[PDB]
Amino acid sequence: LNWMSDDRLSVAIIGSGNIGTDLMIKIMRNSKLLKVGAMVGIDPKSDGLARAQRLGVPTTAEGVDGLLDMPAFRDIKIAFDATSAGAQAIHNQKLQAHGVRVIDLTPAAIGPYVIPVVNFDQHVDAPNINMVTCGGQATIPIVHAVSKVSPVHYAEIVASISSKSAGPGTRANIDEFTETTSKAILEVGGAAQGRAIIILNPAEPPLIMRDTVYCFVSAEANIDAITDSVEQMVKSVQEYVPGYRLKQKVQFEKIVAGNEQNIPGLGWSTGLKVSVFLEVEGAGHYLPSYAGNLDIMTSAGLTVAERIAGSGVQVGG
Amino acid sequence: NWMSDDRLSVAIIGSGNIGTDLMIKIMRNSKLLKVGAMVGIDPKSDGLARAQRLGVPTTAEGVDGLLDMPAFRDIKIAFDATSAGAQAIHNQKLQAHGVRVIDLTPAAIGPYVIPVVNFDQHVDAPNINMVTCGGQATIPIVHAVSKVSPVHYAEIVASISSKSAGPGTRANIDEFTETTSKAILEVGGAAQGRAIIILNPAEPPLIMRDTVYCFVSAEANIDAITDSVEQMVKSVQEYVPGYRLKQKVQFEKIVAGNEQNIPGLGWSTGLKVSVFLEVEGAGHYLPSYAGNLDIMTSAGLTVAERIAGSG
Amino acid sequence: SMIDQAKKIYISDVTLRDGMHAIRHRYTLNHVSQIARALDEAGVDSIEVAHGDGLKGSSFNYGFGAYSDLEWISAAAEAVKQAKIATLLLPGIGTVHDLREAYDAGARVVRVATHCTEADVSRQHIEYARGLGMDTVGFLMMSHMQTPVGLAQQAKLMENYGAQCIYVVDSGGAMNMWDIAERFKALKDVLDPATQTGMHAHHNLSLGVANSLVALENGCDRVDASLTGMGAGAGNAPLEVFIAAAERMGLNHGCDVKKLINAAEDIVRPLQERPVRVDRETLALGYAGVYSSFLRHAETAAKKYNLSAFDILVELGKRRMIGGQEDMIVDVALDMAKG
Amino acid sequence: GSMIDQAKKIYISDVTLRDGMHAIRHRYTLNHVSQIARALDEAGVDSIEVAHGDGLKGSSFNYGFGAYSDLEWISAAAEAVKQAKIATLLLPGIGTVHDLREAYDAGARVVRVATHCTEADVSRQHIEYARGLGMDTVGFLMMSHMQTPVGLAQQAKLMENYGAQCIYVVDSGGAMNMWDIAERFKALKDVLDPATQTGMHAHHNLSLGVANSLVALENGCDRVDASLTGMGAGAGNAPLEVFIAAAERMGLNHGCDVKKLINAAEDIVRPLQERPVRVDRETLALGYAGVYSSFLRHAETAAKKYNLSAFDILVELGKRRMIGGQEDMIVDVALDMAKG
Ligand SMILES: O=C([O-])C(=O)[O-]
Ligand SMILES: O=C([O-])C(=O)[O-]
Ligand SMILES: [Zn+2]
Ligand SMILES: [Zn+2]
Repeated sequence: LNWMSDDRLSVAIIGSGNIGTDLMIKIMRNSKLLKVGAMVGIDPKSDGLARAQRLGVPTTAEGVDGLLDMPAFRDIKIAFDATSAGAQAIHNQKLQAHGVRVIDLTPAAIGPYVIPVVNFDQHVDAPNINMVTCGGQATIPIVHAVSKVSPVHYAEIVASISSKSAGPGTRANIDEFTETTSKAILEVGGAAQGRAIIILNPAEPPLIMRDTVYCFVSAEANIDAITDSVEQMVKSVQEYVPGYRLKQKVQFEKIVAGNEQNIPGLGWSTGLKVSVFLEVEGAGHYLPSYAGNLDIMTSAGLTVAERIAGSGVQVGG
Repeated sequence: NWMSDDRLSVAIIGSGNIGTDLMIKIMRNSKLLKVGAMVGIDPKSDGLARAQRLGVPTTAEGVDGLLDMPAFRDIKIAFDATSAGAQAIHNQKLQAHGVRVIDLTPAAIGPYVIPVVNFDQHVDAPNINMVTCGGQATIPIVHAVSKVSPVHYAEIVASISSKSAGPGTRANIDEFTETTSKAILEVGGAAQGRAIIILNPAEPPLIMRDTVYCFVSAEANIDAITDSVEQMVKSVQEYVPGYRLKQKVQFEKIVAGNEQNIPGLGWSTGLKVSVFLEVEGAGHYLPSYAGNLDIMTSAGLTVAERIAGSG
Repeated sequence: SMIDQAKKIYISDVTLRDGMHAIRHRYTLNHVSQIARALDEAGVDSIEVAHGDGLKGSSFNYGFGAYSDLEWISAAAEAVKQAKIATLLLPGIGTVHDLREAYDAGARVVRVATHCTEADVSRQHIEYARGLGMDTVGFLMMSHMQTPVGLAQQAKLMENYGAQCIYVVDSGGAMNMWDIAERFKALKDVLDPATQTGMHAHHNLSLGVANSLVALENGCDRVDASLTGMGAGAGNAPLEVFIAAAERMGLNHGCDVKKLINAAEDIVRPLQERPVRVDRETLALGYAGVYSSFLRHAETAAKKYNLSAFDILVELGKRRMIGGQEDMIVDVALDMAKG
Repeated sequence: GSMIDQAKKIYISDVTLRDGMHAIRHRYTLNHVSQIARALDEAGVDSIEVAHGDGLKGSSFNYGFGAYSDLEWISAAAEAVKQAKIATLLLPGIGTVHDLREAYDAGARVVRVATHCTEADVSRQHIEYARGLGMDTVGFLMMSHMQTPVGLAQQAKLMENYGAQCIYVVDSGGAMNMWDIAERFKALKDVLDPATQTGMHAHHNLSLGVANSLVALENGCDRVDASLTGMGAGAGNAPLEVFIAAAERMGLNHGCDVKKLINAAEDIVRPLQERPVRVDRETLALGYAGVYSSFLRHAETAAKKYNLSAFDILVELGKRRMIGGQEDMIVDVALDMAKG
């Protein structure tokens, strides 16, 4: 364990705005397995590039073509893409051609949706990994924790995000948020039916992100086991999202004959409604406290790269 | 063989609406009365001009100027259509001369008489008070019902067109409800009495309306009440042609489970009698919508005539 | 809004007078003590107590009172420590004798209410109330039936008689905010500047709070309202709602918002029999400009004679019937049953 | 009296079968829709709004599941009307362009795309997609009391930019008085293209539903939202039959049958009311505290559940400045209060 021993996987961060820069800073502050080999941007004036060159990370304002010419590319084994879905289609083509793994923080959804605490292992070798949505990263862990104890016939999540912190891309394509998240609530969360709702609130004293998870399960679900699954899930997410916490105890509500609910997928139904009220505070070190919607994306992407790095050799073919 | 002119010479005091309408009414309808003189306070009064046109001696020097008139020596009845404070003055001057007095103010020196109810009781009364418009139209019905069964409570609503409402009523509107309740007791026969008055300026002017509420024991004969009331109506149109029922007489059983707080009694049960009158004016000088004023001149006229035929 | 947020709004409750109509004049003495106490502790300036049709409204025509005004006013006068007890007198119904009784049972405010063309019958009451030392207010009932300039001249008459405050009274709940504003303009034009003005809205078009606030904007000093609107027809301006709306405008109403909200819901609303709300029959009062106290009697007639109270009320409006003519509700019902 | 053009047609949009869903926990049957839409249609209304309380795909644990889907409700109304347009409501974040396509296929020709009154920019795709379908596209700026006249107009302009043919001042909280309404229409008229229409969606929580809709007309408004009896969230919308009866006394060109609206209100709709649609302590709270009106029955359900005042839950919800669609926060507030 010598002074000079460097066994970290060099990663490249494509995108020099908020996501890329918070991801850069989060890797340097926390990761023991990764180093930032390059930050790839598009504008020499970006504050992200300024910060990177300040921290001594190689930079280019010439897109991924600029990256491919850098001396630093030789050891880049993982690329983060925090740009655009269309750009990632092109970025991924170039990067795969050099055998570089891609973790995609855009909606391109080229590779499988991954929620790391749920289904990372299933995708350990995936050459392209999609990070779904901030809501999906926040809530699918809870859906999965419930699903483990008892089948989730219907899961529904309500993301409440401060106006200030809502991503330009989410604003431009708010439908896509609800669709991608509910899609991933099925595939990865395990629910038979999926719903995602998003609210942007402009309160002064910007709001810490809230996520509410509703799971409909059969009347004979084990209430104590669900509570323990969820509380344990929360502890797992906290390993990479420290500000992720239950705002309220796990709540349970009996839906009993004479008060059937028209639960989609089923028809009228009786059973048990599980409500999990999450608060998700961002690390607040580069992105503010109320930007939990961004902070959970970079937290989730960092931890996917870290688990990639903890598997074994990085071979760029 | 036709009539003989046995007409009584009468004096009319007051030159406005009432006195003029009583003048025209006597000259067009009486076999028994002659207007001998009219008395004003203003020589510009058109009423005084009218009387002179119709050949009636006048004075504008008040009741004082009347006693000095050469026509006064034959005056046997005088009507007062002025005010109650003036009538207190006039009564003495005419009494001292033997002149019977028919008071159309609410001064109430003499007894209240609703002619069709208690005239005969006051045939010899030297001063006779005609109560109010509402009294002259409602007490007949109260007494009609009280004939069959004793009326524990009687209440009358006088609806009068604002144009015809006389200045006396406007200036003392409490006195209207007070005079009428008093006479609802004395002359009408009710244990408790109540009178309400409403002025309405609707165009075209409303004909006078009078609603009479009677409360009697549940025993009371409904058919008999209907008969007494409808017969009394005709007894009244003998001098108020426009006086007609607007609605068939109504009756409401006040059963146990709907006790009413009749004043004077407690919470009570029994029968509620509602008769809906309408009093069109005769048209002689006052308009048809002035039934409030026409019922006064008509009732004063018929009292004067009953004196005349009594002997 | 050009309303002066600092100017104090005289808050005059009519839960125990106008509200009599909503409960067929059957408030108990304990109802009156309890409600006068809550309203007193909530900061209102006056609590009005009398039969709905005023002093001696108790009658076959309007309904018999469960207690006399004397018992009612004494109960209220005893229960309140800061508010004045107001009362209502309609010439032709109540008399100065009845006033003298009310003053001696504790009332110190009297509103003399005539129809809006008949102010000249109110002289002896306004004068006598002045002689007693009372706060003497003139009420011009059914103000929708009268032009602004016509309504103002009638206000001038009651002012000549000695009234210190004239109320625009929307007895039929028939007027909108513009009707209201035009009429306050006309009044402030001719009234002595010191003579105050008041607003007595009815909610029959759902304009009871709106009309009261607009009256304020055109110079009005006093606002009549009642808890839950408890009053004739769809009710008066709902006092807890008007106070909540005035609070949000920052107006100097000097009331406890929550106390009124709580008294309205916990004490008064449970006393309601026929719901004091805007619906087909109470809308008819406002649509056709019918005196609001007719509503329960018209529904009495509607049932007993098998007819539509709505139609009964539209026909009463068509015959231009005004306040105190409850007996014509039966007249009209009887006529419709014929044809 | 007023400066309203008594000759200008008032476009009458009924929301009985959409905002009124909130009064009936979204349990309107297909038969309620058909009967009420037919009654409304035969009384002369220009549009009848059909959707879950919270708009297309409002159905959820968050807002309450609906007895039927938007597709079946809209179809039922589309089929039962012969002159009125079937409108519907869409909240970005809840309903999507795909849900809009479905509602269009089912017979809706007006869509009102609703965002918070500071987030117009999330509505581009919906407003743009609706224009491409040839729908009357309207922009709804919810909780309009939380915005300044000028800011609200700036959001309205964005929505016009994207393709809105009409923009509504939305008093979702029922919190604004007549002057607030006027200042907002003036600000709207300063910036909007003269051809862009303008509309009022008042709630009755301070009993200003009718007054606010009239004053909007004095200030240039073209469309008035209302519903029978006020059937709607909170104390209700502008009561349609009351508004028309007041407008009729004013000689306004509304083109509706007063008595038919009055009788449908009493005879069809009010009977279906469970919790009374009226101004009382709990609905007053909505307007007093500026709280989204759909919160009312969920707040009262939490209040019964955790033994709290519904009034306090609502006031606290205002203090926290929650906005439309945030029903999950009602339980959040109730759980926090019960910890006492
Ligand atoms: O006096 C009253 O209360 C009225 O007429 O509205
Ligand atoms: O959509 C609605 O009805 C609202 O926000 O008031
Ligand atoms: Zn009143
Ligand atoms: Zn609404």
